[PDB]
Amino acid sequence: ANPNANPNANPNANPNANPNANPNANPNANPNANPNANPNANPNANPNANPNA
Amino acid sequence: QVQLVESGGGVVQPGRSLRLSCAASGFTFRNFGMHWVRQTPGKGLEWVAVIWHDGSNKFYADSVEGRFTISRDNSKNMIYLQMNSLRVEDTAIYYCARDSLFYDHDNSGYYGYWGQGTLVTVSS
Amino acid sequence: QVQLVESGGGVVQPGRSLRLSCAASGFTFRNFGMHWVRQTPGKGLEWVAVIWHDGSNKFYADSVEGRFTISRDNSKNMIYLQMNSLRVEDTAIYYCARDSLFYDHDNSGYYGYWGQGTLVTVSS
Amino acid sequence: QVQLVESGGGVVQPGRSLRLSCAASGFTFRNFGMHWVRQTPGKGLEWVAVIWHDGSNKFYADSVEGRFTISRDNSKNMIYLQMNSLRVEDTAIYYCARDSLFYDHDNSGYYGYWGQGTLVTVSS
Amino acid sequence: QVQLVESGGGVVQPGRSLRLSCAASGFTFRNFGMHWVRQTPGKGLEWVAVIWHDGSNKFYADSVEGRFTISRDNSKNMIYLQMNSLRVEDTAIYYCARDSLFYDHDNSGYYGYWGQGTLVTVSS
Amino acid sequence: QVQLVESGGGVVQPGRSLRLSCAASGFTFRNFGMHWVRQTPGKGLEWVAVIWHDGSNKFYADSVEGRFTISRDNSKNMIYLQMNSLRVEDTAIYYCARDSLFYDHDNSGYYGYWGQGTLVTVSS
Amino acid sequence: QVQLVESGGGVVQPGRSLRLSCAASGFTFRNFGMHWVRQTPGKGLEWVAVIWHDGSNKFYADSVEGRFTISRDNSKNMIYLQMNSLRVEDTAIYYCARDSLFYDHDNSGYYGYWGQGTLVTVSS
Amino acid sequence: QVQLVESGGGVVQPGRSLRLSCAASGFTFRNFGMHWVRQTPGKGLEWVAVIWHDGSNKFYADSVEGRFTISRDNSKNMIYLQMNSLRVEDTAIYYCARDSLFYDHDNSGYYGYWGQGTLVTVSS
Amino acid sequence: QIVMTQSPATVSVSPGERATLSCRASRSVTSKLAWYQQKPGQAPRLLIYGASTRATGIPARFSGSGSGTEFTLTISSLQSEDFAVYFCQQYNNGFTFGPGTKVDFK
Amino acid sequence: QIVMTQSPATVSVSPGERATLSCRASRSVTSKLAWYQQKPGQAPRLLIYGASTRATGIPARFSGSGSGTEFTLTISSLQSEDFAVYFCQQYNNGFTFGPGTKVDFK
Amino acid sequence: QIVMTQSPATVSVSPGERATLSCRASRSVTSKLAWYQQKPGQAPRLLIYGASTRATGIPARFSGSGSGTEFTLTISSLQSEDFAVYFCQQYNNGFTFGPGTKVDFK
Amino acid sequence: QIVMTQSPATVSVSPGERATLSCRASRSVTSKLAWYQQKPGQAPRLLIYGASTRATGIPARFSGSGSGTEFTLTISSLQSEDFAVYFCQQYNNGFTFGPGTKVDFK
Amino acid sequence: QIVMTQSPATVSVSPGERATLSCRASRSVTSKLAWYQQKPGQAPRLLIYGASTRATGIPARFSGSGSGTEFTLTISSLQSEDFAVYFCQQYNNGFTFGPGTKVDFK
Amino acid sequence: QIVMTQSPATVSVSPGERATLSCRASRSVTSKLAWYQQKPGQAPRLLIYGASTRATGIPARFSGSGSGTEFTLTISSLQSEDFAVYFCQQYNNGFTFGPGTKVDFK
Repeated sequence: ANPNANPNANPNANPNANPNANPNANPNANPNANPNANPNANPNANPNANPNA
Repeated sequence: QVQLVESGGGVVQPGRSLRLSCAASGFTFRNFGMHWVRQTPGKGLEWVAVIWHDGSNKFYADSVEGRFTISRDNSKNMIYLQMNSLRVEDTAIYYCARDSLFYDHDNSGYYGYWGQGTLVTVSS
Repeated sequence: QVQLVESGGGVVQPGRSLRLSCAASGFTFRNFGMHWVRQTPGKGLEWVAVIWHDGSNKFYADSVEGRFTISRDNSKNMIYLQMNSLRVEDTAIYYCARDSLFYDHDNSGYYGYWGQGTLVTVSS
Repeated sequence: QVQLVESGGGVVQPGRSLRLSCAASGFTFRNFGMHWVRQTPGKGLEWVAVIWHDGSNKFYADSVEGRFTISRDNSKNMIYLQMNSLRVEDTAIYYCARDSLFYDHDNSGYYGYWGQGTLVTVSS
Repeated sequence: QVQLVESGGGVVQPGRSLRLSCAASGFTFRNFGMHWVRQTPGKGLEWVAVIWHDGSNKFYADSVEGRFTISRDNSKNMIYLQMNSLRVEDTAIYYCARDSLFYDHDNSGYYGYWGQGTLVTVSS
Repeated sequence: QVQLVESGGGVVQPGRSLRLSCAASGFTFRNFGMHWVRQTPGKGLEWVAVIWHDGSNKFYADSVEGRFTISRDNSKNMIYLQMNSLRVEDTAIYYCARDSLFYDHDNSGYYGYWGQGTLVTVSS
Repeated sequence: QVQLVESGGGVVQPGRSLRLSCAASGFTFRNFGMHWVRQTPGKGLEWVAVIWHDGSNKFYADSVEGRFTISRDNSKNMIYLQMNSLRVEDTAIYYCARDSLFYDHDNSGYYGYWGQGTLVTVSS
Repeated sequence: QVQLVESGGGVVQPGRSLRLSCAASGFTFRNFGMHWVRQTPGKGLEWVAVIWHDGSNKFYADSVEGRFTISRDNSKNMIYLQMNSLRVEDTAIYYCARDSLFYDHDNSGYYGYWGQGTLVTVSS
Repeated sequence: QIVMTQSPATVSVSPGERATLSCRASRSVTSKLAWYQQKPGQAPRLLIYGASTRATGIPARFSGSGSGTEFTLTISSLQSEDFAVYFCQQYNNGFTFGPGTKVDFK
Repeated sequence: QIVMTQSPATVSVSPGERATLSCRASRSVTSKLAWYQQKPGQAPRLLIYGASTRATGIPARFSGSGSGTEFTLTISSLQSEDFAVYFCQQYNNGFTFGPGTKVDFK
Repeated sequence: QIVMTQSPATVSVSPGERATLSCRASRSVTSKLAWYQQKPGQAPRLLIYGASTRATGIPARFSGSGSGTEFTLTISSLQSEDFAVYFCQQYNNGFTFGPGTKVDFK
Repeated sequence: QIVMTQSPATVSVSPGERATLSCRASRSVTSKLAWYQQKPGQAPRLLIYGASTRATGIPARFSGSGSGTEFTLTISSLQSEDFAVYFCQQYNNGFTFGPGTKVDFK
Repeated sequence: QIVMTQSPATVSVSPGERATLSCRASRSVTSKLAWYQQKPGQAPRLLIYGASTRATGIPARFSGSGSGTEFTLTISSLQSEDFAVYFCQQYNNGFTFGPGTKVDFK
Repeated sequence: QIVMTQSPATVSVSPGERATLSCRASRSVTSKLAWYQQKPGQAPRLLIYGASTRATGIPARFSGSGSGTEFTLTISSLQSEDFAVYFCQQYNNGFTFGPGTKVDFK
């Protein structure tokens, strides 16, 4: 059988895919998430913070 | 009791913009995708647009591609359809239709619940 | 010692509101998603609702879609189920369940640990 | 009757310092943050600076970074805009703008109430 | 009104790199895949590259394998074609083409909507 | 020089409580998440718990879920492990391990730097 | 310019394991299936293994079935061949060969492009 | 006119302590995060450390983790880098660089404004 | 996409008599086809979905079947309220409707 | 979603004999199917999860198997406390249960 | 930061009609966008804030809508006083204004 | 892949006559073949796609037909604007174009 | 983390022509990549940030493009005052620099 | 979760010879698999992280590889200090270790 990828496949998106939210996704908290702090977070003070009392 | 109430209909001139709003109640809004369906007498029912549950993906029919913009806002349980560059072929009753009766992974794309519909007339 | 206890059961009239509360202990509550399972005699076990670990997502069965509200309070280790527009068909024993014995990314949705159950009956 | 009356306008040659003053009345001055908005014909409205309710924090636009200074005293109900190193790009009307119509946590940063402003022109 | 306009044309020496860009408007860009089509006088139309809707897959012609690179930016509605190691055989007019008139699962790979094209000449 | 030393080991009876401690130095303690690794002869190495950099999330192995508690104090550079309902099969050597050699977003969960280990024996 | 270079060659004793690696450049690696081809003097050219574009299917020759293992990493553009339980019959030059000059659905399985080859000697 | 001037450079022996200072003027110092950049000939530029606007967070590179200490005082608009246990690998030019040209929430971590740099070399 | 045709346009039936409706697709649709009932002045109502599965609250009177390019909607004992126009939709490739077949008094 | 069937409704086995229960799904379920044991007056207890994996504390007596649409649960040598009703659940698409098979004395 | 554009720059409207004003941002703004009205010689006045909420004293004539990167302002039936310039502001990431659009007598 | 040829190279037809353009593929392309029209200085225009289906806006004058390795494009009553060069493309296996056929005044 | 590689190390060109500079990263960087220009004797200057946005004061001669793992820097008509060494930085995951590439007289 | 296995349990390699260790996963762990070295009386030392990347300070002698479900660790020329027990960990799904493979004198 042909082992090469097929360029003649459909490159367009599929609207027939299910638009409804999937309830079978895992609801448990992921322990494999990165526990280290993120250095790439913005170090600059946010001007959009609420300036009122 | 899934109830869909369309609004924003009326009469507009060709080439102008009309915005339809669809209010949904009686179900968890953010878990389902919503459609817009068009009914013109003499041609029958016609599909217009579909939006995903989170609004990530939007698809449109050929006759409305690039002119109609579907959007959703899960915090108000509302469905919007922005109609730009309206033409005389766009006059119809527009139905707000929810996708599927319940979540079935291998069966989706049918409209379990339809709205009352609103009339959009384009002329001079 | 995974212990699940249910409360808030009793007798109600059709069309009224009932609220079930579930207290969970013996595990880290906020790291797991919880379910509600309904046992009707003559029909068997039936699923009702599921809630994510932080309450982000909520999915209901079709039979209870739009009538039941599930919530959780991670600071009190409590799982709640709000029963609005109660009907006769909702008379059963309601089980508080925890999803999975332990976290497996490719295996979730089974109830490792069940509560003792509370009886909710709807009649005149 | 929230009224914002501005002053300190005039003509200043480039490279010199000009000071604007904004007197506010009709509201609790110390409970809100004030803005300066720049209006240039041919460029429109452009944001300049913002100060906190107690004057703890100050933020400036990129074009005025390091040259403009905003100050506020709560005993006289007045804000100031110390503008050093004026350049011919800075000729415009400067508006005194109040943040928000009322205190909302998730909605702040819109200039609910505006003053008439003063004309500040720089040339030789 | 789907309008496709390209740029980045000009004259380059052999062995140098050129980058073509193509701006897309009038349709939902991220729902369709775009091609590049080559036209040389005396040889006719020739296919160059294709990219998926999300840019996951890219397929290039044999004559351009390993030298040309197709890419897309769904946020700016632009299509790019990096053309490294150019050779004299690459003198042609390059068209930005969209795949299919509308979504048909069993019919795709034809270029319904074309752009005007840019001329790329390789010579000393 | 990242140096990790465990403490709090010894001999306790089944059903009693033991508290292990781990002092960290030679790196920014508050920017990394620390683990606990258990080594039982005849079974090998086994994971116990993990804590986030700020202590927001805590995850435990199924064998220790509900009995063990991991905590941290960023102002003292110490990692703690409260062992409640201690049993005979929890007798092992406990290693204080740091996650990752450096911050890589797509690679985390491996123990670059281990402590020397503490011995905890549960028997009568 | 398609270049295939092999490594990991050398001399091993019978019954031991060797790992050959092949580096590919000058083409879209993830769009083609790669082969390993063996050349033993006195026997001729011989095929060893094949791997699909994404590594879904792997087929080995009879003489190497159950002992060799072929894999690939499309993120590093490299082809591997784990040679477990080597025997004296495996002494030969191992080539990294790519399938086909270009994509043709009805014509595939011929080795358009070969690497320089690496020597694996099994002896004591 | 943003000027960043470095100081504290010179020569020191390995295993000692050195302190670098950076003075910032021409912008609001307390509203931006500061960086340090190292340049070794034969390697290029290398990142060292970053400090938040208020100094709440400090992140260091792997090569300098546990030895360098960055700090800031917004009252003096000055930046420090306490460099303990210098090693022969640390001979380079240290740049005091500012993060971002202006505040964009989704674009931060690039150095817009650099200082001329100070030379720190360690030997005997 | 898929061209959907219904035949006949109008069927004449009396109450208590079994009425049938036919739906045809240009290409294969497999088992993804829904039937809708529209009464004058009302929005369409989902009767059948899939190929034969019945929507909740739909009387067992309505029976659908077929797969591929031949789908039928059968009413076992058509009552007085079952007089309306029925639409045929496919959701396998796109979302296309049929022209609609109207049932009327005989 | 998926309609879940079990057969037979009741099995009669003497202690020491082997009891086998069957579970069938309308559509493909792959390897996401759990077995629950409910005693009178008690909550169901998870025996098998996945297709064959055994929950902690469940003796090696219980042995689940099967994949796709055919699933079987085998009790190698049933003792006295293994008399109960066994429910079959699939969690591949939605959360559906089986009617339940009861094990009784012979 | 975020670059705003408005289109059309000017629109010709006779009194009693309906006018539509469009605002588009380069990047997502979620639901933090405001519309201002400025008359010649007058300071801008806040009409709409957030995405659609109307400022106190603003008639129900003014209707705002939109989310993400597309926002729209419509006026139900403009009288003479609704002829002015309108600005689009976002306060989600920084503070940027649009070029401003004018409604002119047709 | 598949080599595409056209015959004849040029056709001479007066306006109002019927002009037939033929196309041949080296190997079978089933029913995946499109026709394009290019005027001097203009981008090609998709007239017929698949084997016979007509792009939106294409007059009924253009009639495409054929399957396998023999394709023809028929222009029933060619007008003044239908003088151009027509290209034959297959997309069943790869993406190849024909040499092109020019329609010229008689 | 992510390792940046630049090719070629040096490029030879005369003033007035177009110079192309390439940057490649081992892993995806989305659209967070900055270019710096360093002349002998002073600190590097930020030319381009994001993926294509130009710093204030940088002439439109400096053009950047690319996303993911392939990035390029193009100068439309390379001038004399700008002969220097150019560095490539990624700030999506960590903070790494490229080895640097040099533009030289031909 | 994921069960780690290593084979053979013990490998006999004289100094100067190449030693290979194997680690196999029940389900795919992509390329998240770390190798550790433990000498008697000492804590394990991280040799390899990811699938092939080497920890800082680890000699280039230790060369690991593999992805999916087949992972190997190769010692190019084992020295006297390379006699220990090596553990295989996966951190793609949970945190599970292997039984450990011991290297002893021949």
